[PDB]
Amino acid sequence: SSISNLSMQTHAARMRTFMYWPSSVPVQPEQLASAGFYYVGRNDDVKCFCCDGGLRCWESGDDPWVEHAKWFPRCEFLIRMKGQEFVDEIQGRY
Ligand SMILES: CC[C@H](NC)C(=O)N[C@H](C(=O)N1C[C@H]2CCCN2C[C@H]1C(=O)N[C@@H]1CCOc2ccccc21)C1CCCCC1
Ligand SMILES: [Zn+2]
Repeated sequence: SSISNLSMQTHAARMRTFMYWPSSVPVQPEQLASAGFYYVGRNDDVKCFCCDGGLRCWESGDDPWVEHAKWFPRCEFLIRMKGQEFVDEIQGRY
């Protein structure tokens, strides 16, 4: 109900969106899909199925989980998978 994109709540559905993911991008679909993200079909742009947070310009060593907590800390999917303690840790850096 509060989920932004219901058709993207499964990991499998999120993985299917990466068919046209440019292989030049250093961050892999598995890492993104695990962290709630699916590809929206432009550039390297992804969104979270739950909170609708959008991220782009992925560089090597970027951790989608950490980016999720940094920019979109009140996402329910993030809080339930990784825990509020994790979200507080990341927020405590920046
Ligand atoms: C994702 C990790 C990446 N590491 C270099 C990163 O930090 N990306 C930033 C990023 O993705 N951001 C930045 C933060 C600052 C305030 C909120 N922003 C969220 C995110 C972003 O720019 N998202 C855009 C906003 C417009 O809507 C969409 C839609 C889909 C995908 C991305 C976005 C930003 C970096 C500078 C160049 C543009 C991208
Ligand atoms: Zn989210």
